[PDB]
Amino acid sequence: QKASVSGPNSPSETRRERAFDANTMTSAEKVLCQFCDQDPAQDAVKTCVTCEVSYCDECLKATHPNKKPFTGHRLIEP
Ligand SMILES: [Zn+2]
Ligand SMILES: [Zn+2]
Repeated sequence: QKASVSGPNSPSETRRERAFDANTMTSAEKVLCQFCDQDPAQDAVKTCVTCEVSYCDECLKATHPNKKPFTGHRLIEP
């Protein structure tokens, strides 16, 4: 002899964290991919000196379609 109801409490105790500071050295940021247009864009982990512009991976994949190891364009000198 007892009662039992379904659908217990569920208080949304979730939180977030947003920020928008200037360009500062923290760990892994670097310049933003100019070709990107995500807004925010994707970090540019590449830089083609010949193109004179810094790009990311994805972009580099479309713009610089290389099948490795590096038979495509050029990058930051050694
Ligand atoms: Zn990009
Ligand atoms: Zn290039």
